[PDB]
Amino acid sequence: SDTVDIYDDRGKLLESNVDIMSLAPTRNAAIKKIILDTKRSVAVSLAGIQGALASGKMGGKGRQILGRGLNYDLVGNADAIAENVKNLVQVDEGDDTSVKVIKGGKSLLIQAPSSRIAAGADYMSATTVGAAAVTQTIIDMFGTDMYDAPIAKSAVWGSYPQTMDLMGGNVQGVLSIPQNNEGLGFSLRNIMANHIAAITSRGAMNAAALSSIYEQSGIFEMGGAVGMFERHQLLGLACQGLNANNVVYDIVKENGKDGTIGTVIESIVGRAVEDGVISVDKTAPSGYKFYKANDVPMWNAYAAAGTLAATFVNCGAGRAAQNVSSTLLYFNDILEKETGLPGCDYGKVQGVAVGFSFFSHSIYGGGGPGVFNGNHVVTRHSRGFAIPCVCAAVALDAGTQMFTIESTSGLIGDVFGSIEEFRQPIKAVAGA
Amino acid sequence: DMYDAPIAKSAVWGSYPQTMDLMGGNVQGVLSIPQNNEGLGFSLRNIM
Amino acid sequence: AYEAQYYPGATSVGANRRKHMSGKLEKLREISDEDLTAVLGHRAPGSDYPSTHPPLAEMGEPACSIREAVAATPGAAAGDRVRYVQFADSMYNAPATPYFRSYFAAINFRGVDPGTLSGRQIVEARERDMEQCAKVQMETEMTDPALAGMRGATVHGHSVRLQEDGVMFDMLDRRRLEGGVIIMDKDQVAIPLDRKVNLGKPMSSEEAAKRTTIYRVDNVAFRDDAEVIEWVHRVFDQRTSYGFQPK
Amino acid sequence: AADIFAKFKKSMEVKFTQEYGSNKQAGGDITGKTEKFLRLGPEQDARKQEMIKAGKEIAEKRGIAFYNPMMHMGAPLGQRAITPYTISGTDIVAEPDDLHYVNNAAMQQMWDDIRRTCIVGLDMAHETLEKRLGKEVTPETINHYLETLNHAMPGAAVVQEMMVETHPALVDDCYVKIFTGDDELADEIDKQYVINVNKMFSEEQAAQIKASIGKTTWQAIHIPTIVSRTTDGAQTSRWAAMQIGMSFISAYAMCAGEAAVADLSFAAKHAALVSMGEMLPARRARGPNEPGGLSFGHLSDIVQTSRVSKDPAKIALEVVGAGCMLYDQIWLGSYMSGGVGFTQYATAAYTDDILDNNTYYDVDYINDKYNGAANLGTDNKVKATLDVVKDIATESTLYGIETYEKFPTALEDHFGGSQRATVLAAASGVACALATGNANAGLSGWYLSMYVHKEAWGRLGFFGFDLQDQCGATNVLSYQGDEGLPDELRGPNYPNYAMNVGHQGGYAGIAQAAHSGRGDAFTVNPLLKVCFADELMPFNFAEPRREFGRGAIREFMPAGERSLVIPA
Amino acid sequence: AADIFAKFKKSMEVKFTQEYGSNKQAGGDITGKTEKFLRLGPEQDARKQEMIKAGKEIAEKRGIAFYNPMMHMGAPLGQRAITPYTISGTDIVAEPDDLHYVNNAAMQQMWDDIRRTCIVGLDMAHETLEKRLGKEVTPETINHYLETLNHAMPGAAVVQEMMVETHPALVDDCYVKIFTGDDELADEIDKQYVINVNKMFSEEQAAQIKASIGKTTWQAIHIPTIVSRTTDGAQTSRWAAMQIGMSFISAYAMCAGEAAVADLSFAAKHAALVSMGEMLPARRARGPNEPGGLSFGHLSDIVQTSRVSKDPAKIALEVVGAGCMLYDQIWLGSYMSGGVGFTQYATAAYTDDILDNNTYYDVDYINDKYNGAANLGTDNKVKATLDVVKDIATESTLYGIETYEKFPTALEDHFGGSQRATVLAAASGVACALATGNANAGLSGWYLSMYVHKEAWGRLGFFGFDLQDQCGATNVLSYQGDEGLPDELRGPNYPNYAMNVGHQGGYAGIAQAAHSGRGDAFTVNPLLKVCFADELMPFNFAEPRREFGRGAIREFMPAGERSLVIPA
Ligand code: F43
Ligand code: F43
Ligand SMILES: C[C@@H](OP(=O)(O)O)[C@H](NC(=O)CCCCCCS)C(=O)O
Repeated sequence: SDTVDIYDDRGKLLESNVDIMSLAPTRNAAIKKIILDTKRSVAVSLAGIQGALASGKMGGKGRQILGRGLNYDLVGNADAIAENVKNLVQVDEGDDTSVKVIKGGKSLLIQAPSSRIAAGADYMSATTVGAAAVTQTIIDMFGTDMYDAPIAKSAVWGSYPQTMDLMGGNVQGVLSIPQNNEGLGFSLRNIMANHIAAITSRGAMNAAALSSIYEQSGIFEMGGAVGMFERHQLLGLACQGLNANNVVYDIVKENGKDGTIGTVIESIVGRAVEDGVISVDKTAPSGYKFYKANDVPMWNAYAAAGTLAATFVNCGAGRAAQNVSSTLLYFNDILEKETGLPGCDYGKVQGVAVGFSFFSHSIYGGGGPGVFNGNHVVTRHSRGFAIPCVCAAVALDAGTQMFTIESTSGLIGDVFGSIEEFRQPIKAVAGA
Repeated sequence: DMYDAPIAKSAVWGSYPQTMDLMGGNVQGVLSIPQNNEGLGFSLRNIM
Repeated sequence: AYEAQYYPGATSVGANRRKHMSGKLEKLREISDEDLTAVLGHRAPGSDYPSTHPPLAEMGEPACSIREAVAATPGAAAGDRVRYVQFADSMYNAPATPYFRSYFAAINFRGVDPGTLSGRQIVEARERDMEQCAKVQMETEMTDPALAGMRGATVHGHSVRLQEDGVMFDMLDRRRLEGGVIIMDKDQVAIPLDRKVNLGKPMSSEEAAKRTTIYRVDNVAFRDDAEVIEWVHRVFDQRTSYGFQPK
Repeated sequence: AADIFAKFKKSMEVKFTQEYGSNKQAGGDITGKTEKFLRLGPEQDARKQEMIKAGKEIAEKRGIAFYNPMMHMGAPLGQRAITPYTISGTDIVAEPDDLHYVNNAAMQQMWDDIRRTCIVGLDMAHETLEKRLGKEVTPETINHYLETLNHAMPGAAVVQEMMVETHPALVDDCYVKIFTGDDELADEIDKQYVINVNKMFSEEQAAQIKASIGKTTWQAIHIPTIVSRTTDGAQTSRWAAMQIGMSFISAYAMCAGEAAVADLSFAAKHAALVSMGEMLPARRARGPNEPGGLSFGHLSDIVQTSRVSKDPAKIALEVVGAGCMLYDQIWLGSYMSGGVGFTQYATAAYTDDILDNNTYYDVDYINDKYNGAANLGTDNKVKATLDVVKDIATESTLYGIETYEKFPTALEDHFGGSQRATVLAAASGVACALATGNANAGLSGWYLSMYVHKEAWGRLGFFGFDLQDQCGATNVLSYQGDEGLPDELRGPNYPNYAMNVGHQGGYAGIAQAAHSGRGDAFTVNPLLKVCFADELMPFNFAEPRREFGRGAIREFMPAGERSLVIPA
Repeated sequence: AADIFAKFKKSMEVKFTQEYGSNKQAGGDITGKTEKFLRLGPEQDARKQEMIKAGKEIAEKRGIAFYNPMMHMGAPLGQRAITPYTISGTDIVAEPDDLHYVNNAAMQQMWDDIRRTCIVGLDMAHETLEKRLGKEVTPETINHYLETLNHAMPGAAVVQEMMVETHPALVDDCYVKIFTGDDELADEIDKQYVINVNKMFSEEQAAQIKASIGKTTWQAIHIPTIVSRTTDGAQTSRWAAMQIGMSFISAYAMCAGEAAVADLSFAAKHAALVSMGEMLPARRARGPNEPGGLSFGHLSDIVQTSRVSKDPAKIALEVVGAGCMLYDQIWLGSYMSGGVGFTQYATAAYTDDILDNNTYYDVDYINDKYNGAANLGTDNKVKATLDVVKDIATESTLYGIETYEKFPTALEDHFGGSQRATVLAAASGVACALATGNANAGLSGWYLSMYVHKEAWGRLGFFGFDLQDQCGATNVLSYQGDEGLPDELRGPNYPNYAMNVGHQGGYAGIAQAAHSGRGDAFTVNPLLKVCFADELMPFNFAEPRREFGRGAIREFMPAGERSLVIPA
């Protein structure tokens, strides 16, 4: 029943003697709130709908329906729109529905009441009710004749339902549609890294933390944290994602000036020895020392912590997202060489990193780090311990990428980045 | 035995995750898997 | 302070691997700044470093406790393009092997993006940071100029039989023995240079054998390295067992 | 139109009053209500005779039973005369069996040409090179890239030593061209690679396309048919991206595999990709570039009649024909079912000039009633109202029904109610769309036609036919999430449409019609319109119906055949 | 085994010491470490010469640039000698380029044969007839049904008047057979339709199969290759069901469309359907019967070597070969990517006897050390432990590595690290599976081989090769939801496996090896085992590696060509 101290992104103590079981997505009120708020929230581009209406450019890439222009000033009327939208989205006056005008009328935050989530199988009601409310509001406020109703509708919904998604539409949340799940319990894993870094305003530790919360909530929903696997996953969540005992931050600090993947390994191994997590099992004829772990899940957590600290140091040094794929690989590979112990996730972080390296430097698919997520074929394989590093890496990029946070995630950043539990997830989990 | 763990697991889970579902497994609820949804908000409609 | 042990094994292959990983490498030759820039092929020798984004000091940086704690490299500070150096290494006792080149980079250099393949190994980094790494690889025992080649594309050769003169096949003939020394007269993507870069004399077969990080049955047999085989077996047993139950 | 009516009567004369094979149908009256049934069976038809002989020969050779018309219950095919079809607007007279997609290389090639095609932007890739590598992109570098690409795309090597490659003689139909809304750029690219928007389109249509896409540059990629046939639709964008990647590596002297290459991949595979169609849900699981994903507007844009014709009806009718063939014969009739399938469900909409007759009548009716509204133009259109739809659709359907009634030949031609319904509703919908420039007004007219049809004859189509019909009128102008959609963006996956023959082709015609009435350069996607404005493609997208005729008479050469590597 | 080692030597001699085309590679030593590079370029090879000429001519004819080896950066292919491959276990010496799937009709047909196949139970349909209509099903009614079905299935009519049909000469590869675990029923069905379990299998294997499926009756359906090539795998079960339905209606005088018919549809489409594989998630969206859905066990069962051989190693090796070809060349190298693709990634595991050498050595080592454990039998098998795997896999890999080191020709053959990795791990895995009868012990062996390899050479495969490797050992015996699975049920959609070359075919081989060591009748599905126990199929499933050779020398005749209806 491990206890940890939780520290923020500046190495300040937030909460002492936290039992890790209290950090479980299934137990922790703050994580549940993050999850519920993520499920129930969507962004709406009023500017996008307005443009689609006037030009006929709706329904996907290249699309334009000529001769059907509707000139509606959505942006100039965003407050009245938000009010009407709230009236439609809400279930009962005074419930937890919220609708906020963002960026001077260009965008809306819509938070559907939690009743819709309670009454739903999943989270899509936020999108469908959000889009429905905006569609109805536009039709009413602007007096769309019924023969133009299809045009008004698709300005919002895009190509749905010819497409399975709202392709070329103007409503989206942080999640993707359920049918994009590769696996069972994967919805919370299907969040682009760029989205995470946008929402946390490029705060690298906060990016990693927010990502860890979603990832581990994913693992939990996958049934990957049952029995002995619960401690295992929560140790990782604490030590890697929530700066347990300030180790991640401390390691960064001591490696910040001149440190490399190599020196971060030394930091981790040094601590593991000091803290009694590992010991020398046997000295080989050459003098090489073979280690064994005294506590296997705890060793794994140290490796997870190390993997992230290494990301912060290596991507940090280069101010370059791409360094993350090799960091994850070589941190773990060299760690095993150093100790004769398994790397993080018993080879699975290194595994992800091998394919992730390839799929972030080759012709075949993937892209820059920012496009990856826990549901992505390339980076799904580790149990939550890889993707937080990727979100950190993306946060740290100083402008090497073509697919920037803005290009993929600007709307999401503008809308969700305003929400403090998302922007400050360590504080959220620590009750601060 | 750990060398028989794969057999015990699949007795329960079937062909998952080669298949998207627990095909030929022994755990089922009233609903279907999310990815079987034709549309958005359809999970509760997918009951035989 | 924890001192790294790097890698198991008591054979010469062990000692060499540990040298590669620790960066404790013998300097064997020199390459001028301008000659190195030339073969790398990313900009004119002596020219300013082009940039991909404005310098950190010019555009400012988001509030981030990590950015604040971790010093940018000179290359990151200046907004350099990320460019690369890539090498092929003969399986016929080239000093370097791909993984060990990558370990060398990861251990000894800040802000690096090493990648390991069978036929090639690359380091991507901010241009000026990368050059310092390329310099070390090029000047030390890590690279033999006959058994290895700097190749950004068309890397084929690592697994191919040697030429009779002991040089590893290059489809694009970027470097070759001239007058007992290796001359590189093309860049790493085989665009001809206006210069002949003298990479000095190659190692004898005997010397390469003693310096190599590769095992071979006709040199230092892997079969006989009980200590490294034990390492593999230990990691294997742990990974297997812990994937069933981590305890 | 008198000329189309004359053609219709000629089609009836040819089909029913001149002997075909040995069917003994020499002479008679196309208006008469009677027929003599000779019970000749299948042998009266030359094609069936050939089929019967092959069937018996193969059965004996292979040692297991095969095609045998005597396996038909009660009696073999052709207890009434087996009669031919004329491809509408042509004098091509076809054997019925030659219009089955399996038997028709032109139909197979039309699908292959769509399946194996995608469109990929160049701008993002160029920006990647400039930003990450500091490379300068010029006309010269583009030309070098395009030559590289034309070597690499069919399946040949640019970087590695000791590569095996596809045989050029097997992949001759594979190539990449570019098109650009940047007139200056266009003039500096080697003409061999360019689809010239200013040459292929009228000045007004070119101007619209250019205004729509701005100064952007695009690759029109057609991968090998042989590959497409080995694999699937979802292969297409993957294949294109791989060779685009290799070509960038080679042409621009990049690292053969660095971080910047992944940006190129992402651009090619996602950010700057335009597929023909998107994926389909689990019940009918399919990846991109399958018929189900192909929106009605996309099909309208692939078909090239809009580019070469000033006749709104003709343009719409070509789309109907292409759509009925693809969506019913290949998609619904094979991909979604199979067996004998749905040849004649589709042929009804592109043979014998019956649909054309109804449509051209409508154009005259509209022009008389609505001040020349059916003529090409934007100022002359009438606002879509229930009243206008009721007027045009009712009149269209009454006229179509009366024609079937005055010509028992036409009724016997379109012997299935479904066929008649498609024809009647297609003319109604096309007419409403032509008049209003509103595609959904076209849909309203389609549905109204069905309602009139049903009440007139006390029957409609097959058992399941009017699922989408009865949901039809109400879902036209719905704005509900899974109901609302402009027809231009609708497709085979629009829920109501997901199952049934006799509709999807009509909806494509309706989409096109709203735009051809207006003289618009495209229906929903200028990128597809330009992509297919290319005579190098095997299938002639400007004349789809005629192409089906060419296939029927075995004059169409498809790509993808394997005789080079087969025993002779 | 001395005979395999000698055969490996001969392959190295043919490839490297005898001249091929104009490569001047006469004379020399297979153990020597040097080569003279003549920089002859592509023309040294006869196929390349032909490809070059075709490319130039086609480019000229079509008016857009095409195949041109001078577009390769730096220098054209073949700066070192271009040398051939021998199909392992044969004397077929092939041109490298002739083993590209595009260039090779046997490879395409192998995929076609699988894609176009499904298995549909008959029992459920018979119960329907009995329950709802009160029909008696007898051998005679079934015989009539099967005659009807063999007429209808290729695309011919049994019910309606005025139907068009597929041309029999285009669809001669389509047929339906039955198999049954009911010996009495088997004896009463017309032999032309029966896959005779008692004739096709050994007595032991027949008994295992019959005990598995009990007294159930199944249709082995192969729809037309021409249709499969026009459409997709998801077509197959739909096509089967349509014609099954029509045949029931006709053969049993049902109403042509009544409620009971829907029951037959559900049974054929769902309740009694066995697909080759299931559907794939959105990122790689595809319906059933695509390569990605084909479990390793399924592939093991399709390949028929298990039925005609009693050599466990030979059986596994055939599966490796079939697997690397399909999974790497067609699936990963086309469906999931494309371009030049992955010929030699795959050929490494079915040519030059290198894999065979390592594997057969392993058999000897096992038999010596584990009291004949690798010989065919069940009670001679050793229980899977870490110790057993470490012993066998380590020995295997060391030997395979030493071979590559002692024979520079072999190293140069398998020039890519990935190729060598597949070879070494395949042998290790097959070896471990052979000794233990535990397929997952085979997987442990596969991963350990990779681990040893990497440390020995300080390199492994391509950039992305060991994603599944490094996840490999730990996921072998995981019981976590999306981790745990017996290798028999694993396939290209097992998450770690979903991307990378050089693995899937090995895993198929390992699955087979666990069962062939035991002399088992099947690896995971007896239905597939019996379905493909049928010499009428175009592809010889008993000898896939040889078949690839037959395709390379242009002696394989594929189905589905359209020359009948194409200009001559
Ligand atoms: C551009 C890449 C980066 C990437 O993502 N994929 C490439 C691309 C290349 C392209 C090469 C076609 C061409 O030459 O134009 C294709 C054929 C994929 C396609 N687009 O169809 C491919 N590799 Ni790759 N590629 C291969 C291989 C390899 C081996 C070759 C090493 C050597 O020493 O020659 C190495 C990886 C490694 O070191 O392990 C490799 C690298 C790389 N692979 C480098 C190019 C390396 C170079 O500059 O020469 N391939 C192989 O290891 C074996 C066979 C093989 C391929 C096709 C076949 O199987 O026949 C293939 C297939
Ligand atoms: C068995 C069914 C029930 C069902 O689900 N499908 C059938 C079956 C048949 C099978 C017929 C092949 C064969 O004869 O063996 C196929 C070709 C589908 C397949 N399996 O390939 C089919 N129908 Ni149907 N089927 C058709 C039609 C029709 C029309 C025929 C009415 C008339 O007066 O002849 C009616 C529906 C209606 O009343 O509107 C119809 C009925 C029915 N349709 C009745 C058989 C009717 C009968 O007993 O004769 N089809 C048509 O209306 C037009 C063309 C047409 C088909 C193929 C093509 O388009 O060429 C087709 C296509
Ligand atoms: C990664 C993923 O690509 P995306 O990231 O979705 O663009 C995936 N491709 C692949 O896995 C390619 C596999 C075959 C080529 C490489 C084999 S080493 C796919 O297309 O669905």
